[PDB]
Amino acid sequence: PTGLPTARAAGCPFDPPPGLAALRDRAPLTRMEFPNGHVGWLATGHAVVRAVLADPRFSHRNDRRHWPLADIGFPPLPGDMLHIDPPDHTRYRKLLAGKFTMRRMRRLTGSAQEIVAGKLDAMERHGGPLDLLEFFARPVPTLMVCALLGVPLQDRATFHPPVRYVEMTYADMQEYFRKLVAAKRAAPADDLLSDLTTSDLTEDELVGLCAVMMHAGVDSTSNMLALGTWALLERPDQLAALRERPDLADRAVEELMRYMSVVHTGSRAALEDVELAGEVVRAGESVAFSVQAANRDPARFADPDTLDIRRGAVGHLGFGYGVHQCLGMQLARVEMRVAFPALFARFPALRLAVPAGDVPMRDDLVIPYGVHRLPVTW
Ligand SMILES: COC(=O)[C@@H]1[C@H](O)[C@H](C)[C@H](O)[C@H](C)/C=C\C=C(/C)C(=O)Nc2c(C)c(OC(C)=O)c3c(c(OC)c(C)c(O)c3c2O)C(=O)/C(C)=C/[C@@](C)(O)[C@H](O)[C@@H](C)[C@H]1O
Ligand code: HEM
Repeated sequence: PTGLPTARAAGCPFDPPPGLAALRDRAPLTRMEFPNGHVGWLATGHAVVRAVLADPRFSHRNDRRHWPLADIGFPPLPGDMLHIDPPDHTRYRKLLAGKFTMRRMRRLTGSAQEIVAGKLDAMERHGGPLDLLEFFARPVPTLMVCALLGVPLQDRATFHPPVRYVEMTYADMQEYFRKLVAAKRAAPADDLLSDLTTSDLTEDELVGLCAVMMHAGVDSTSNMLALGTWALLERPDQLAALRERPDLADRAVEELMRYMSVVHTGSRAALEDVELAGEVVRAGESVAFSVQAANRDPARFADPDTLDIRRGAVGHLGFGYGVHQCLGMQLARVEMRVAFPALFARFPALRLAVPAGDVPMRDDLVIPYGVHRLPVTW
């Protein structure tokens, strides 16, 4: 009977739309009308959302679900494993999961802390004020995906706007990665893309997969680095605790993932009738889910609307859940674990260069949430 609330509070940009807590505490699963007229369901409770994401009877195909954020299509792009179901998804997942484990991703930790070091150096020499996104938040995960895939160092400039060129199309990236894949076959190296030439993926799938990680691996990470930096500098008591015991960095990253929930909303479709939250999801119904409302669910988190890096543990749904749970989540953890304490160790008095109310937020219906830039100075 109700639509999806998407409007934030004007001076509370880190927090979910207020209308979600009213629908959730009324009912963690409720009826929802989608932008195209589909009468479906909205899941806001943490337990209900988690059951939605883990059940094998739910589909993420774009020809099965309805998009809850706006009215709209597309073809399942080559290398898009997120909007396909098992066993098609499973083939990607087994091929890739053992390559993204936390063991193999810590083994890029030094590369991460040198990428961060290089950009922290460029920030200082340029001087403040500057845009953190252009200078740090976007470069750092861009070069991490490059270092993960074995992009040649002389080639990385083409992939992000000059720290101070026209943004490559999704077709440009493919034509480049075709060229790069062919070079990896004749000369493999110690990187993910070299290993994957000997796999079952066609040229189309693997090339498409590379172009997806260049966007999927950057956008949400960059906005986490931006929003989390913005949140940490407002809370110098949090910074002092991270400064004192720096091993709180791991807890601090998780709590920021839970607080921000940049991938704020999604939906799945019922492949079959599924009983969920005491009530039956008809087959063919879409169940939209709010990650951000589930990460502020007081059923799961005490004082959930409070940012506190001391408690930050796992259980949040910021990386998703189930079979589609973020493949790059251990890589992203290594980046933020290195980047957040490194920023403030180098710039302890880092702070916004404009009033917080002047920070340009991304549109309510965009995925992921975040900022278009973040002027900072020190
Ligand atoms: C072109 O879409 C956009 O411009 C997005 C934007 O929100 C606009 C305003 C709008 O919503 C969109 C047009 C409308 C309907 C979208 C529908 C039905 C859909 O299927 N959604 C998507 C699509 C198409 C995705 O992309 C792939 C290839 O699967 C991804 C995705 C993710 O990373 C693993 C997600 C965590 C994720 O959740 C989604 C997602 O939900 C990616 O792999 C990449 C590469 C994502 C991205 C960096 O490119 C941006 O996040 C990107 C998705 C967004 O900027
Ligand atoms: C803070 C950083 C990140 C966040 C918040 C994030 C968020 C997410 C979320 C929520 C999903 C699941 C969406 C759903 O279930 O509908 C997802 C899936 C995915 N992410 Fe990310 N992500 C991050 C970093 C990365 C990185 C760095 C990479 C690449 C190296 C990556 C690649 C992927 C892939 C491939 C999937 C699909 C996995 C599958 O379908 O099995 N992500 N991400």
